[PDB]
Amino acid sequence: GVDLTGISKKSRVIRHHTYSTNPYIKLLIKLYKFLAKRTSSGFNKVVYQRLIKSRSNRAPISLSRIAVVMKRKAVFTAKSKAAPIAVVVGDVLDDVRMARIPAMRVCALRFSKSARQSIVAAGGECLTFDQLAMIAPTGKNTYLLRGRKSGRESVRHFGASGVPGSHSKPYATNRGKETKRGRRTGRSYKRKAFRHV
Amino acid sequence: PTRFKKCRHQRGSTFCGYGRVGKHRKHESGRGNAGGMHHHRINFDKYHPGYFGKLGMDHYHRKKNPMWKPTINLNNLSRLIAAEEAAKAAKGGTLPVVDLQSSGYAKLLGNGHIQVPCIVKARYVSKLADKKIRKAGGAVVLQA
Amino acid sequence: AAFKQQQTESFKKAVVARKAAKAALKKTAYLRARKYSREYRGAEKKLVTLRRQAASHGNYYLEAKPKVAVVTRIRGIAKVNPKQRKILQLLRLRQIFNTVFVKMNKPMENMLRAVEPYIAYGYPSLATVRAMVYKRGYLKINGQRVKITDNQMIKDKYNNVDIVCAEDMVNQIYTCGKHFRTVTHGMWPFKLAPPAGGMRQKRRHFVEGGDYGNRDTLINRFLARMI
Amino acid sequence: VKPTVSKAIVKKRTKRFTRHRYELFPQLSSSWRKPRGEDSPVRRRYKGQKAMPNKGYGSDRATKYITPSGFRNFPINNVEDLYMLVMQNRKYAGVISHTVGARKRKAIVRKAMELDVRLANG
Amino acid sequence: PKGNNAIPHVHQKKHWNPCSSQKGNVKVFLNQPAQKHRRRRLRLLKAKKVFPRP
Amino acid sequence: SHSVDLQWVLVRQNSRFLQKRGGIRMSNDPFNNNGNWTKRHCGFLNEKAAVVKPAKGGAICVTVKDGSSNNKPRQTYKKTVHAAGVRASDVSRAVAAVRPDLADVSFRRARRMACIASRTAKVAAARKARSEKIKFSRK
Amino acid sequence: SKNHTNHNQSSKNHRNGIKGPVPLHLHNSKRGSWLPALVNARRVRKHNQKAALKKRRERIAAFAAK
RNA sequence: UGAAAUGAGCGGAGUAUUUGAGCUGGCACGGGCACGCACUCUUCUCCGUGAUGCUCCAUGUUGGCGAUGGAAAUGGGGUGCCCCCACCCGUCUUGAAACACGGACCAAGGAGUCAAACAGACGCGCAAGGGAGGAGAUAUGGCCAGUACUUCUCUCGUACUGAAAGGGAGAUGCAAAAUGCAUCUGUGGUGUGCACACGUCAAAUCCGUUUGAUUUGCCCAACACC
RNA sequence: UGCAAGGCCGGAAAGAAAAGAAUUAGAGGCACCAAGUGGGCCUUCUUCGGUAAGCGGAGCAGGCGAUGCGGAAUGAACCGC
RNA sequence: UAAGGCCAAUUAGUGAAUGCCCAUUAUUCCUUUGGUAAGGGCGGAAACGGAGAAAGUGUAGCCCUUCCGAUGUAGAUGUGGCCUGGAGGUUAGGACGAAGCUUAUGGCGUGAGCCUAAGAUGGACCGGCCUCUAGUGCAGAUCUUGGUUGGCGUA
Ligand SMILES: [K+]
Ligand SMILES: [Mg+2]
Ligand SMILES: [Mg+2]
Ligand SMILES: [Mg+2]
Ligand SMILES: [Mg+2]
Ligand SMILES: [Mg+2]
Ligand SMILES: [Mg+2]
Ligand SMILES: [Mg+2]
Ligand SMILES: [Mg+2]
Ligand SMILES: [Mg+2]
Ligand SMILES: [Mg+2]
Ligand SMILES: [Mg+2]
Ligand SMILES: [Mg+2]
Ligand SMILES: [Mg+2]
Ligand SMILES: [Mg+2]
Ligand SMILES: [Mg+2]
Ligand SMILES: [Mg+2]
Ligand code: NA
Ligand code: NA
Repeated sequence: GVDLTGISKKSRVIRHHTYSTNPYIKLLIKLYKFLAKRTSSGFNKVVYQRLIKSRSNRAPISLSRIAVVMKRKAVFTAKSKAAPIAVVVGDVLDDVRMARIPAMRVCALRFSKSARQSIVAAGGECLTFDQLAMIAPTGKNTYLLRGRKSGRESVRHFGASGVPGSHSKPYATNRGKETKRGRRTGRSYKRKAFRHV
Repeated sequence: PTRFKKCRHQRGSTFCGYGRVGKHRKHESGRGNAGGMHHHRINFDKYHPGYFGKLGMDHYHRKKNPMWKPTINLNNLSRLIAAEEAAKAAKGGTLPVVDLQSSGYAKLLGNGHIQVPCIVKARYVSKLADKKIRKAGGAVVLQA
Repeated sequence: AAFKQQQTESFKKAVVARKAAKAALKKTAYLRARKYSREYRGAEKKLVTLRRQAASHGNYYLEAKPKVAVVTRIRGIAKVNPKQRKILQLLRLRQIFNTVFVKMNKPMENMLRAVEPYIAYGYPSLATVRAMVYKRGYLKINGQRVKITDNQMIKDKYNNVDIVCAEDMVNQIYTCGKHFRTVTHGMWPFKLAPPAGGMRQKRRHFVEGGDYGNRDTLINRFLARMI
Repeated sequence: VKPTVSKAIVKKRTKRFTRHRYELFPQLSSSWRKPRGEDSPVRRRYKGQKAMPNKGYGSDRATKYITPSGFRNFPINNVEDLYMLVMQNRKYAGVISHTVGARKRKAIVRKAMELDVRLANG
Repeated sequence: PKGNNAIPHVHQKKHWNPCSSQKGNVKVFLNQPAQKHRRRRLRLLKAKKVFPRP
Repeated sequence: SHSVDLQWVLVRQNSRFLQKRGGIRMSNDPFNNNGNWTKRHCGFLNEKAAVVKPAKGGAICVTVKDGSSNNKPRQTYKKTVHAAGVRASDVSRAVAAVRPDLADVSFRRARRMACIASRTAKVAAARKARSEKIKFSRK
Repeated sequence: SKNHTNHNQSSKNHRNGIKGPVPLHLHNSKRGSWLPALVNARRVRKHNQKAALKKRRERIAAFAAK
């Protein structure tokens, strides 16, 4: 035999195929698997990898965030070049906290109705990945973006709330119930707010 | 659906995943939330701090209707103005009028930067919200 | 049809380029092999003369200490302590009758001393190195274990102007040259057969009439029956 | 029609895998069941016991599912099914379903003779 | 083993389930569409009776 | 609007034309030259298609859908009835005029149909010879 | 009835290895340090942030110029 | 068994080529050179067949048996025999072949379910909003206990914090007011950090481009310190 | 104009020589959800109690339990694997 | 004049590395299966030995080539994995004989099982495929109910 102690611990868990039932998602996966295999661009490979992820791992993005990052990229651009196309593998939602935006071209899997209205009324354009593959088949002059995951209630609940240094929320339906011994100094003790490392 | 459950996969395995040594017995820990101070103390203290004890004053006959008081922020006011008036609005001119108690709000808070100036009618307002909206060119009118 | 025609046109030029490259590699390998053979013969003759000159006046000639060792594993995988297990893994000896070449310097010697009951080792000869490379030599290519069948794959694996052929690999291993680690790390560990004719005693040191430990230059007779 | 020739069939094992100790109790079928008893000699793989099936007994893929005549079986129920086999008639042979009656079997046999489609039980 | 779960308060400790020894204390809505149909039918009949009063 | 790719994704696993018996997947489609259940050979859902058929008196027919009447079932398929003396190369040329990727299978199918017609003639002669026997009922 | 031993414990501890310590440059908080030095360092950091904002504005203006 | 035979081995061309051994003319080696480094004997040499073939299968010689049958042959099935191998199943247990418990035979029956609260992972719709429930209205007066339509309400969320009376979150610049002032296309800063853009380097390439590394800009997600 | 701390602008860089002067079947880090188990036993080298024990209690490692196969006629744990 | 005990050999002062036998180990060859797998082909070249050629997690695997691993109690997970009663669809069968039953009836599958043959059996219903659903798989519980049985032509 061969001494291979603990070699199964080096294998990694990765997804090869989609669990989605959407035929249009399947068509997009077919196109971008072809492109990622037959082209050298890194854009196509990243896009193909992201199309296979689960819904929870494709977080939605905000129109205001798109505008802010595009402006920060634009202030250092030669002003003789066109602005890049914003590309998000996910959903784009509208933001009522920001009224005035510039005109941009955004490619996405799905748009909110109000977000599509805002982009078009600002003079911009909404795009599908099938049009993007015709316009920029290697991903030249693009800005690939991701949405935010921290901030979710499920993430804010992770871990034990009773150990020192932790600020996770407990699972409780009655907000006034767990507010006593263990959380106040006047009771037996209080869970410490800070711990080094 | 029954055909997807784990029992179907366990037909033929005599123990059904509960072991030979320690078995699947009736109530090996007590029933319900028993033992919270004796033999489940670690679980209770690590995952639910604050569970045991008393705190604060009592209030015998609570009515929620007299305490009703929803709030809305300054940078969310465009949710209450129709899109035709919002573009026409301009500081120093004619402004849309928003009635909060008819849209289901009682207090106006002052978080963020206001986007469309307007006249707001509210039962309550915070001092920073009042200052900010006056500087932006609107006003607050108290109502009941 | 233009796509097919252009593809065929490029294929023709590719074929002629491949043939020209093969023809060039053959001449380079020839010249290098001749150079190495002359070098070895000259070295041996010079050593013989030095010994004669010392003996004529009654002095002594000190041999250079060996630089390369060949190590094979002679025990199976059972009841091994954690420290020995770690050292054998780091030496790439994970299976009985696996063999490797190592540098014979201080850190390596102190590593080898700690696993003496598991190994047999010694100082190889040029014939042994040649036989191991030509008959039992495999390369790590793309993660796979691939048998050596021409100089072009050696050149492609190493991408170095000093390692282009099997004789280059042999020279680096035998003389402990500047690319010893590159050449040896590039190869799969050697997997040998049991020695025809048998062993003497697995459990005793070679000095006690057994098999394990350092048997010096006599490792070549041992390995000639395993390769 | 002659079938397309292939490599020689090998058949790693020809005996069946039968249940442990089924010859002693008439109510036990011979179909395979995995022994899970703690002291079972079959499960513990003693030298003189019955073998258990596993992945190493699998058939060569180039000759899997091929019958002794060299064809692969395809089940058919009526005359019209014979038209699926007319193009691949060097690969597949038809098997008439058991419950098809004699009246319809006559027509199936006549048509297959006309079309040169091999029937395994015709 | 219990892990990190909410502390349960499911309140089902009286004899509510009907079985061989208990009558139970249960209420189902399986007659809901029939009662809807019946109420509408009665309303139309009553309108015809009191015609032309609203 | 709805393309062949989407239609194939919709029907690949379940269709009235898919005969899956005893582990084998075949096709009932009358516009299929091969009997294989692949996208290329599904004539009922491809935009253009062509199929080789027999006719009465040892003749070869080619039926063609050309992609202009795909919303009218009674005009979708047109014919190229031809006499008995038709070369397999000619049938292949006619089919390749519509779809280049079916030329080889159309060629083989035409040859196979010719052989079938010959064999049917021979066996009919043999049967009508054997039937010199008394019978008790007719028609 | 009350047995104690350490027999299998090192073997258990080495299956997923003894993990190395976190590098010195991460999680380098100053909370609990000697107070006066902390108070001075805070003022220096505030001035540094102001300087960073000014430098970015100057860079943007220079790029706009050329 | 040559359906692309890559051969020092199959083919074409000549007779020479260059491997060693003896013997030959600056530095090294030792206190002269046994012959290290540089410039006659002994062997065969040079050249050649890409895949308009992506995959699978189809190709020698000599006998025996088989000329349509109660045939020959190969495989499968049954029963006996010989040589070798081989403790009784399930279970509790550190340990069962046990002098440890259950075990005469067969048929049919026989054990993780339904409901309710919460959570994580995965599928689907919409999104700063999502969704009812109860009920009504009219297609509608076996089909029809279904399907189609609906307000204004309710609920979860967009804001938290205090025992409570209560209070309630943008940025930059000037400035220092215990409700200061001015602008509003905008990441509060710092370190690490996809893709894209701008240059460089190394390797291979009918050789126009790939495969890696790296500088600078902006850095998405995310983590760390403020 | 010294010292302490945080930053900005520049330089250098056998990217770690020579002296026995490492090696790797050497991809680092970070989460979420959950099972079984919580009666052990044998051996090597140390040992404490006990007159001693196929006895009780411990330290380090390897095993059986959860495992056959080849040897020691036979043997859970010995030798080889 | 060991087939004992200590030492030492390998065909023997001849002149040159291995006397012989036996593993689920080692080397190598063939086949299966699974990967943190690695490459290539897939615009029908033309003409007319044979056929095929699917942009693809999983199949009778789209097709080739290559490399490495494979035992396991308690336990986890996967499976175009097997089987049973009923529902929505689709496609078929049956008095020229459905279900059920019988077997030295073979064939297929690593296996759960599936399919054909014969009945010198039966006499009216029922098979495949995609979805949906559950009172859905037995060798043992001093298990339940029915029927048999050795002891026994015995006491
Ligand atoms: K079989
Ligand atoms: Mg198990
Ligand atoms: Mg338990
Ligand atoms: Mg216990
Ligand atoms: Mg009190
Ligand atoms: Mg021996
Ligand atoms: Mg030992
Ligand atoms: Mg636990
Ligand atoms: Mg009763
Ligand atoms: Mg037992
Ligand atoms: Mg909240
Ligand atoms: Mg146990
Ligand atoms: Mg063992
Ligand atoms: Mg494989
Ligand atoms: Mg296994
Ligand atoms: Mg049941
Ligand atoms: Mg039974
Ligand atoms: Na948030
Ligand atoms: Na039922």
